[PDB]
Parts: sequence; C-alpha cells; structure tokens
Amino acid sequence: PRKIEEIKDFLLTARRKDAKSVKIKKNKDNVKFKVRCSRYLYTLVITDKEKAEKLKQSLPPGLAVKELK
Amino acid sequence: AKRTKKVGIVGKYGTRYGASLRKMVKKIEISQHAKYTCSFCGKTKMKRRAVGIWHCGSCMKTVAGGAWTYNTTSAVTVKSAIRRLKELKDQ
Amino acid sequence: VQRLTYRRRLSYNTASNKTRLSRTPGNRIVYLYTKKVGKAPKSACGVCPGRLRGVRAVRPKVLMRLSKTKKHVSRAYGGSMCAKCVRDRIKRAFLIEEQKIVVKVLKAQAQSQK
Amino acid sequence: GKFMKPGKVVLVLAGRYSGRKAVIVKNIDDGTSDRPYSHALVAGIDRYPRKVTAAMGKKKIAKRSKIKSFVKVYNYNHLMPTRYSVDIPLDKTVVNKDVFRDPALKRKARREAKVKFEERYKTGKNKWFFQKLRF
RNA sequence: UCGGCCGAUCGAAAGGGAGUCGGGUUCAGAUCCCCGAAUCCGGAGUGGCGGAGAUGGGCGCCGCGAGGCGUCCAGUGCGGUAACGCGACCGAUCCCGGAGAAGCCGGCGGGAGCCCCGGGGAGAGUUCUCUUUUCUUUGUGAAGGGCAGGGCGCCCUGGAAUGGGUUCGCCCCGAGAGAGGGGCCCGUGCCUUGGAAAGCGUCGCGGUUCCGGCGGCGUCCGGUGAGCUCUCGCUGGCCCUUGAAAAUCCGGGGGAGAGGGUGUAAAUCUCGCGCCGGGCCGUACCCAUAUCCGCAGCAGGUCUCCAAGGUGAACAGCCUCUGGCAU
RNA sequence: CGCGGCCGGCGCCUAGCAGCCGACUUAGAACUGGUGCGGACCAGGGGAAUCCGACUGUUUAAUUAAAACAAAGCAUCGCGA
Ligand SMILES: [Mg+2]
Ligand SMILES: [Mg+2]
Ligand SMILES: [Mg+2]
Ligand SMILES: [Mg+2]
Ligand SMILES: [Mg+2]
Ligand SMILES: [Mg+2]
Ligand SMILES: [Mg+2]
Ligand SMILES: [Mg+2]
Ligand SMILES: [Mg+2]
Ligand SMILES: [Mg+2]
Ligand SMILES: [Mg+2]
Ligand SMILES: [Mg+2]
Ligand SMILES: [Mg+2]
Ligand SMILES: [Mg+2]
Ligand SMILES: [Mg+2]
Ligand SMILES: [Mg+2]
Ligand SMILES: [Mg+2]
Ligand SMILES: [Mg+2]
Ligand SMILES: [Zn+2]
Ligand SMILES: [Zn+2]
Repeated sequence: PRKIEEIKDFLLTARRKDAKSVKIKKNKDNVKFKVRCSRYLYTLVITDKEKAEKLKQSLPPGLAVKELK
Repeated sequence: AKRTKKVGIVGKYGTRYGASLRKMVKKIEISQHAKYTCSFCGKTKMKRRAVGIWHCGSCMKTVAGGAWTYNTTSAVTVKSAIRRLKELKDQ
Repeated sequence: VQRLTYRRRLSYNTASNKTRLSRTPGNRIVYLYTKKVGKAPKSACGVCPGRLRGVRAVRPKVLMRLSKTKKHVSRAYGGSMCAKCVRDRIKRAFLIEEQKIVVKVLKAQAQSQK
Repeated sequence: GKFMKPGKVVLVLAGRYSGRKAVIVKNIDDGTSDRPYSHALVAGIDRYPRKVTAAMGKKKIAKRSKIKSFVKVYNYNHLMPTRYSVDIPLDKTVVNKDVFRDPALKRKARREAKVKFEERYKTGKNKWFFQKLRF
C-alpha cells in the first residue's frame, strides 16, 4: 500500500487507466479514500469532513465509488 | 595476590603430564601467547595467529615467524649471514 | 502458553531454517522465516578490516534489483575500495612517477661525462 | 616558505573528484570564520580529453578534445600539491569564492574554466596537467 | 578479430540457492482453495506513458521594459571541505575486487516473545464468615514511508604528561586521545498506509432445513528484571586443530565505440507507473508403550522443532494450568 | 507584558539537599513452638595402608571394563624421489 499525502496527487491517481475502484471509509477521526490501482492501494487520509465531502463530488466519473459503511 | 608459587601459566594443566613436561611447555606457552612490539608500526600488538604466522592488529601486517616465538634464533643468524654474503657478493 | 510449530517441512535448526516470532492480526504468534544477514563489501585493498560505507548490506542476489546509487559511492573506486586506501594510492601513484622523473634526470646528467 | 599559491597544480585526494588534477585559483590558508581550516578555491577537470592520434580526422579530434571541468573549494588536507604550475589566466571575477551560492554563476565559472583549459590543451602545452593520473 | 572453467556427466527434500503474507473456509486440503494485501524472475520486435539525459551562454537585431529573430559556442546530471548524498546518471572485449563464504567456547549489551507486578473494562468462580477478591480475556501480517534504538577500525576542527579516556574483563591514543560537530550501516522496535471493513470478548435480534447474517459496546493505561527462550551486536580466549566448494549476483578500473547540431533533439537509463507469463513432480494421514523395524497393537530400537505457575542453584525431583489420557 | 517570555544590576547548594519510584539480597535482634526446623523432594559414609595401571580415553553388541589396548614422553630403524 501507498499513502497519498496531499489532495492533488489523489486526483490524477484516481484518473489513471488502471484505477479499478475507489473506496471511502468513514472513521471516527478521519475519512480515508482508497483507490485500487494495478500495483498499489493508494490511501488518502482527510482529517476534516467538508474537504472529504468536496472530494466525494469531485471524483472522476465511471469509477466505482463503493462506500464502506 | 600471587596465586601460584611456580606453575604460573601451566596451572591449567593441574597435576597432569609431569612436572618437567609442564615446566618445558611453560616457557613455550608464555612466548606463544605473548604480545610483541611490532617492528612496522611500533605498537605492542603483534600476536600469533597460527603456528608460524604473526599478525599485528594495528597495521594489519602479517609476518612469517617461528612456531612459538616471533622470530627464531636460527633465522636471525641466517638474515645476518645472508646480508654479509650479499655485501661480499657485490663490490 | 502458546507453543509454536514450524510452517515448512524442514524440521531441523539449520542455517536456512531460521525464524522469528510474529503476532498476527488474529492475535496469535507464528514463525516468520527470516532472510540471512547480508554483509557490506570489503575493501579491494585487502588491508584494512572495516567494511565499506554507503553501500546497502544485502544478500548477493538482492543486489540485482537495487538501483545503481545504492551499490556504490560517488568517488573513484567507490563501492569497491575504501576512501583511505584510494588516497594512499593517489599519493603512491604520483610520488613513484615523480621518482621515475628524478632517476631519469639523474642518469641523464650522469652520462654527460665520458 | 609557503608554496600553496595561485597557479599551482594540486591533486584532489578526497571527494567526488578524487585523483583529478587541478589548479589553485585562490589560496586562503587562514580561514574566514565559515571555513576555519586552511582552504583554497580550485578549478580542475572532471573529464580528461581523450587520446588523439594522427589517423583520426578533424571532426573526431575536436570531439575528443573536449574537457569537462569543475570548480571547488578544498581543505588543504584534501589536496596534494605538486611541483608543476600552469599560468592559465582564469577570470577572477567569474571564478571567485561566492560563486557557490548561485547555480547560474557556478555554471558560468565552470564554463570559464572549460574554455580556458581547452585552448591551453591545444598547442600541446602543460601536457602533464591534461593527462589522467593512473592509479 | 576476440574467446584456457584445462574438461563430459552425476552427486545434498539438513549445505549454497531470488521472491507470500494476513483473514476465512472442509467430514477429511490449504503459506496451495476464497477474500485482501504484496512480491521475485523473464519478455515486450512493431519501441507503452512519464521523468532523466536536456535543453544555457556570446554577439548582432527588433522590441519602452519584459520578451521575440538570426548566428556562434557548450551541454554522456548535480551537491557536500570530507565521510558521503540526491530518482535516473551512455559505454563493449578485457582486468581487479566483493558477496556467496565459514570452527568451538567465554563475558557483556540492544530488541523481541514469554513470565511477573499495579490499575481500567467484559464475562465467569466463591460468598458459612472474610475477600474493592480469584480466574479468563484485553490484536495488527508482508511490503513501503518516517522516527527511536544499537553499532562503526568513517569524516572535519584541534593537539594531549600534572597523561588522559574507558570495560564486568579489557583496551585505546602525536600512525591524532579527550571534547565539539557530522557521515554511514542495521533497524525484526514504535507510529503510519495496510487497519478494522478483519479477528477476538461480551450483550442481544432475526432467520436461508447448514447465514463469512444483523446490531450494541469494548478491544485501555502503566511498571519491572543477573528472569527464560530466540535474535542482533561488541569484545575476548583456544588450536603442532585455523574450521568447504561451486552455481549465482554485484561493484570498480579502462575507454574500443555510440549518439545531435541547438532540435520540444539523439544515443542511452540500475528512476516512477503501466502490459503479459511462470510449465513439470511431491503435498492426505501416522511419525510411535497401535499406522516405521524387531514374525505381533512386542516394556526394545528409531533424527529433530516449541516449551507455562510454585518450590528450588536448576531443562533436578514433587504438585499444578493449557493440551491429552483411561492405567 | 513575549499573572508569562529575550538580557541583565540581580546570589552562594560547592561537608550537598528536596520529592518520587524501585528490585531482590545479606547481616543483626527480639519473641515463639513438646529441641522441631536442608521436616516431603533433592541430597558425598569416612580414615590408615599394599599391588597394578601415570592421568582423561578405548575394549570382547549377547557371560570377562580389567592390571588388557591407546596415550603423551623416550629410543631405534629406512629413505634425497
Ligand atoms: Mg537447503
Ligand atoms: Mg510489528
Ligand atoms: Mg546435479
Ligand atoms: Mg490437516
Ligand atoms: Mg497496525
Ligand atoms: Mg576523539
Ligand atoms: Mg470490530
Ligand atoms: Mg500434512
Ligand atoms: Mg513398542
Ligand atoms: Mg521382516
Ligand atoms: Mg499396546
Ligand atoms: Mg495398575
Ligand atoms: Mg483397564
Ligand atoms: Mg587406567
Ligand atoms: Mg607411570
Ligand atoms: Mg563399547
Ligand atoms: Mg560382553
Ligand atoms: Mg619414562
Ligand atoms: Zn604493527
Ligand atoms: Zn583499505
């Protein structure tokens, strides 16, 4: 697994051709966006919730947006 | 305190092998395990590695020497003789 | 307490059968079979006993998948010879060649007299 | 007396450029409270010109006569002085000590040493300086 | 033109030898099945995408400046005094070196697992009296990133007797101590992605004759040590004993060559990502007071790994817990 | 003035104190039991001599473990390919 640090790197990671799906896991303290690429599972950790909600609608279309809750 | 009167290093052999054989091996074992002053670096670190092989820990210089002493009295006279014959050979 | 079993069919405490204890997310202790401890290179001088610095110490076949930078040092003979004995070789090479110039000049001025 | 002077050929003993021949540009030998040791600004050659023969041709010879240079500030203990010297007129305003705080200037100084070395490598003078030390 | 493995071949399921772990699942198989996370080797001719190479100066001009045109010249990366560092970092035949690759024993130190102690939970046990009690249980794989911690016979400054530093022991120093500042290696420890979604403990609710069902809560904080067992490291001792080899992989030296005429460029790339493949054989179970040998369900024989509490010097003997059994 | 922080006029633990935490171990004393206390377990009988073999080691698997063999030490012999 790989941990994506800032928001921008996650966007073009999710826009890759080998990105199979993105999973959103809502914990008590953070929201994790996990995109399943060919080699690695890229996880982006968002501390707050407004940025997590903003990222939810900005995801590329045609990609599975499975919610883990 | 001085722990033994006369056996010294061969106290490890106990009562075994005979007094004269222990006395004979005593002076060899002392020179075998002694640390000599290295003639290359000047440090007292030249110690026996194997039989006939003497190695210095500091300059990592390995010398071929005697079995129990760093050099034998045989080889020392030989080196002096070879030097004398070499300076006689040339002029 | 929980007692452990080997996870392979090699049942002897040989050098290739070395294990370490690991706690799994299922809260149990298992053997993890470790890799052998790698060694850094020794200097090509063959004199000083320390191993080289700046080189990752791995098993020899792991070096095939390492990048070039991880296997050498940015210097002449880097990754093959230590820094100390490179400096000595640079000095030894230069001073002996300087001596060759001296002996060549010395015999050249010696042959001026018949 | 003191011999570490500008124009003197030194041998680099440590660093990336170990074993490279080089010329002293400016000796300090007193410290500047930033390098309290004795140091010297040095211009040297990273890549030596290749050997050229008669049966090579003009275009191949000019290709092989190219010199890649470097400029460094070296502690004296990492320099091996030689008896040789080259009177190459390096521009002091271009090759100076404060060239290491701006990469653009360091490129400019390293270019200056390159053109001066190459024209001196031509005409077949200071041949020992431009030969690679074999060690 | 170059080219000696100077000799076929066989020889180890305990030697060498790249790279798989966690959870679930069966009546019987799982590191092999399923789920999820990786990883090694090999291939890509028509070149898969990026990034690197690699894209800067000089002079004439135009242009208010900035910036545009022409010409010429470079450009097989860069930083650090150094140890060395950074994501790549052209290069053949040849040469050099390293790893593979090394005994036994001692004493220390680091780390883990286990044991022990003090609390916080959850569930049980006792309650004739006492016991804020006794018992059980109270996770985070590989592989990445970061940080501790350990080690260094690594570097720089400097020059030490009124010698000093220092170990359990030693031992170290003008061939550079002490001190100050750095660098490297290991990092199995901690945090983080993996990760809680899983697992477990409890309390419930539905049923699909036999649900990886659904749900609530929890999965916490500390302290100790000549403790035991693994492991890592340091430093010694012993030898008329000096404790494999080879596959395989790597680094360096050298520079034969190759690449382009200033182009949104070339040769090249041990850098990031992407694409395809990994065939053959073994794999159940016993491994022994009943699955083996001894004519047999034979008090014999048959190579190993793990290893709790009390007492105690103790892997002793005696009692107990987990697990097992029926003499 | 970043009831808190940068420098300083601002003072003598210098026979060292204050608080907190922590293992086991040793020595000494009192009291005490029907003198019993390494309470089970674990756990050398000792001395004076004589012979042989120096010792440690090995040996007749299935009647002999010995004084037998071996051993270091000592001595002799052959041999320059
Ligand atoms: Mg094997
Ligand atoms: Mg862990
Ligand atoms: Mg074979
Ligand atoms: Mg089974
Ligand atoms: Mg974890
Ligand atoms: Mg020091
Ligand atoms: Mg849960
Ligand atoms: Mg099986
Ligand atoms: Mg039987
Ligand atoms: Mg039979
Ligand atoms: Mg029976
Ligand atoms: Mg009975
Ligand atoms: Mg019965
Ligand atoms: Mg006897
Ligand atoms: Mg006798
Ligand atoms: Mg026998
Ligand atoms: Mg018998
Ligand atoms: Mg006799
Ligand atoms: Zn020496
Ligand atoms: Zn060396």
